[PDB]
Amino acid sequence: VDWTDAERSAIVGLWGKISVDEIGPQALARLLIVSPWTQRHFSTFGNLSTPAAIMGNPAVAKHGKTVMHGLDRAVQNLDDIKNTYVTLSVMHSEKLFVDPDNFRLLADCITVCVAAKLGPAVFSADTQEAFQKFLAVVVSALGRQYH
Amino acid sequence: VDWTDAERSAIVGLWGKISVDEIGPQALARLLIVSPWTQRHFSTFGNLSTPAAIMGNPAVAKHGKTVMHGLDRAVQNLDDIKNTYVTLSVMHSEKLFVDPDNFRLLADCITVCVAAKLGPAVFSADTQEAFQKFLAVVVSALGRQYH
Amino acid sequence: SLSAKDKANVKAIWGKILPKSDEIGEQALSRMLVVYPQTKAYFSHWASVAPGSAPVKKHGITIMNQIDDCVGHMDDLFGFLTKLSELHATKLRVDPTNFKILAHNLIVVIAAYFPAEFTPEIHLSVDKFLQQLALALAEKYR
Amino acid sequence: SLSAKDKANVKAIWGKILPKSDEIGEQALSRMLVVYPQTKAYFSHWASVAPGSAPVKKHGITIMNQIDDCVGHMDDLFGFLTKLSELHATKLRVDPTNFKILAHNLIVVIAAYFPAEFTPEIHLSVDKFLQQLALALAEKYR
Ligand code: HEM
Ligand code: HEM
Ligand code: HEM
Ligand code: HEM
Repeated sequence: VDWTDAERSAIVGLWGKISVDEIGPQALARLLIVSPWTQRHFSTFGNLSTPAAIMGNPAVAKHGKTVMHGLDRAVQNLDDIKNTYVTLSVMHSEKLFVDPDNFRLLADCITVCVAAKLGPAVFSADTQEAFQKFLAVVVSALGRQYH
Repeated sequence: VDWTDAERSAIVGLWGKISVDEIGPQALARLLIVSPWTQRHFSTFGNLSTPAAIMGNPAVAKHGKTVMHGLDRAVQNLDDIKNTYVTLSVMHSEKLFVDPDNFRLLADCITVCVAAKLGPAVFSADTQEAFQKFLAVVVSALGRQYH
Repeated sequence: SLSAKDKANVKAIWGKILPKSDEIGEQALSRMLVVYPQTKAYFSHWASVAPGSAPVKKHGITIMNQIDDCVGHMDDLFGFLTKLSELHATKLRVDPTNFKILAHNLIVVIAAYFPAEFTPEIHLSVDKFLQQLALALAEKYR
Repeated sequence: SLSAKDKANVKAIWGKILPKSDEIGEQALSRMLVVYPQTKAYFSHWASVAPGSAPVKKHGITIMNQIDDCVGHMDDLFGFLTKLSELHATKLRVDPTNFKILAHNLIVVIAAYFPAEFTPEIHLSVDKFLQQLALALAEKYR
């Protein structure tokens, strides 16, 4: 992880132009539907019996919001993402038993929702390149304390 | 990368008990056969028509002994692997055009060869754990300069 | 395997994609190359790998034309893709792990072009389609 | 797809494997759990995930017994694996990317136990076999 000036500016600008309260809910609902095994972790969040219920699900919505605010901390400091997520990694492994491959899948759903919201001109190939590098660094940090 | 003393000791101990001049050729031969799209890069290296052809090929053999000696400098400094492979990474990318996914596949072949050489007791689960972590860091380093 | 409902979902979204097929192909390929530069390994014989360059445009069309044709072949993608699987394996020698990378970028591009239509259910079906298409391109390897 | 020769090759190496099937299962599972601790996420309900522990020995047998039986069903791996794919998908909710992880570790263990026999050609055939097995376990997902 050596950020170019362009990548840093792309990531900060991108983050500033999305509503995490819109995106978080959308990306988590999308994950639970497209990668259905992830429901393993959310069966207590009310009705997830259908695609529609998941997408109208207030609890899943609230939880998507916390994921996104979880990422705010990474954006605030692109140079120390590994330490930012140390505690969160431990929690997801040892308390929650989340397969860390699902962090990759969630990141991919975040990409898809950001692309839908911004469109292909604003979310250009170079913006996606910086966003992907950011997400890969985040995903690695989240997985780092699994043993 | 955060190595434990146990991992450090295991990697150093393991690298010590293998002959790189034997394992290197076995691993590359195995790669060309199990992952035969990698033959794309060795058509100048002589005869590769059948699996038999590949395994006694002294070109494949000599470059096999080259790959493993390549890992020599990694074991030498487990704390600076990223910087060790900058030159090689750009060579494989820009001169040789090797899909860096073939580094993962080669690493896996190395693991198979070392396991067969040393057996299940010596190449125990904890040893493999350390060795895989090592290979993953090296693979990441070799892919670092692809742009 | 695709369900009846997956197939209906795929055809419906392709209704929107087809009129923009060339542009979508260019966008998908451009993104795979820039975002996942590991894939540039197969394309260094091109004049350029920059987004929207002439070689990227030309090949983007080639890719999308094939995928568009697969949409009419969802009852048997493996049979339909055999010759193309052979070509990638034997002549081009593409590590098949890259097929999913292309699939991911197309999904990104579809979402970007058709955000309202690309619901999670539609996304699921298209991902199922593209994963099968990847598997079918991988079928004649090794 | 497995060729006729892949099928013969798998059957042949399994002749060596079968007298050590239980030990091989426990070794493969133990190494998945230890070398790829991401996979431990599914086994926190066991009394232990330690190599050679009672739960690991027991489940190692369950896995290998099933793979042993797959070898008798290489013509219809997908169908044979229909119940088990649904079980892993719906009951267990296992991310299917993990299936290839188990494959890799079994391959390592077969190599460790049968180095003379586990030639690149046999390895090739076993790897094709295990990847198909993984795909068939993934079929009833989504
Ligand atoms: C983008 C990656 C992710 C980030 C940044 C993230 C962040 C967070 C945060 C901030 C919390 C709240 C912790 C607290 O309350 O102190 C949390 C909890 C939780 N996360 Fe994650 N998370 C991510 C991915 C995932 C994934 C993929 C899953 C599973 C499919 C998951 C499952 C959970 C669960 C079950 C909880 C506990 C919620 C509860 O107690 O009801 N997370 N995560
Ligand atoms: C562990 C992964 C690898 C390492 C450590 C490695 C290391 C090296 C080294 C040290 C060289 C010689 C550099 C020099 O001349 O100074 C080399 C050359 C080369 N590598 Fe790699 N390599 C790896 C993987 C691969 C893979 C996976 C492929 C393709 C399948 C590949 C294809 C080549 C080719 C074609 C050459 C030039 C051979 C020649 O001199 O004719 N390498 N590599
Ligand atoms: C997964 C969806 C894909 C589809 C539908 C697809 C389809 C095609 C088609 C129709 C052709 C033209 C072959 C002909 O001459 O008749 C082609 C060529 C080619 N494909 Fe793919 N392909 C896919 C993925 C990939 C990926 C992921 C890569 C590498 C990252 C790749 C590498 C190539 C290369 C190098 C050519 C030759 C182009 C040239 O030399 O200019 N393909 N593909
Ligand atoms: C790819 C080869 C695999 C085979 C042949 C296999 C086979 C089986 C079988 C036969 C069972 C018992 C099913 C029953 O209860 O009737 C089982 C259970 C299970 N499998 Fe798999 N499996 C494989 C891979 C995996 C992987 C890679 C994981 C996760 C990393 C996994 C997770 C589980 C879990 C959590 C259980 C329940 C065990 C328990 O609760 O005690 N499986 N498997």
